[PDB]
Amino acid sequence: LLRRLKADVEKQMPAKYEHIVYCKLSKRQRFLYDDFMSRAQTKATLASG
Amino acid sequence: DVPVPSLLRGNLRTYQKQGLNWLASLYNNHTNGILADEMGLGKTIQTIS
Ligand SMILES: Nc1ncnc2c1ncn2[C@@H]1O[C@H](COP(=O)(O)OP(=O)(O)O)[C@@H](O)[C@H]1O
Ligand code: BEF
Repeated sequence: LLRRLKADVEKQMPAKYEHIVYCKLSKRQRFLYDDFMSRAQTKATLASG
Repeated sequence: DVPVPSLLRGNLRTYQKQGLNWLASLYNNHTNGILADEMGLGKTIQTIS
């Protein structure tokens, strides 16, 4: 094995931020989402298959 | 690590020269290993060198 990381070349590399952007679901996407949940429940969700 | 630096036109940094240092023990000892450096640190510079 031979492994190095960016901490040895640190203090010259810029910062790294991980943002999380939340976006609410659309109306037709909620109706189609609940429609696929109900129609999936007609097939018993295929969870244990 | 005692490298002959001819035909190496570009410039490499110190940790990549240490990559050639740890790469010098592979072909001279007839050993094969996996070089897994952090992405963005120039493994191709070590291979070309
Ligand atoms: N001595 C150096 N000076 C400036 N840039 C360098 C140097 N060594 C490597 N790089 C940059 O680092 C990058 C290394 O990419 P590459 O070796 O192809 O994949 P990775 O390093 O992600 O495995 C190159 O695009 C190059 O521009
Ligand atoms: F590891 Be480098 F991004 F090819």
